[PDB]
Amino acid sequence: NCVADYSVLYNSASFSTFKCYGVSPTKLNDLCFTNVYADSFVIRGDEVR
Amino acid sequence: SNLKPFERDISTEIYQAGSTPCNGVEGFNCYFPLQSYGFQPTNGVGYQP
Repeated sequence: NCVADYSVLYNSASFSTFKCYGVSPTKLNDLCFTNVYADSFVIRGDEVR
Repeated sequence: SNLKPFERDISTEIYQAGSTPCNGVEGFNCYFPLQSYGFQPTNGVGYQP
């Protein structure tokens, strides 16, 4: 129940990892989704792989 | 942009997927256009040459 602007985090360039599957990075703004789950946490560096 | 039918233009210019071009420098959001593939005799049928 909210529109998400996907350009802010994609153009912030502060992210050390940005891996998107099923959808390309620059077509997030075009698509229309039913729901999206957000999972926030902190993981060690080489573990992010 | 996509290819027209029967188009062959060999280029090595790294394309900028971010909000700022890197001007030919492999950096953030500037990937190398040419991807190589790891052919193996043990590769799966979907990945064998």
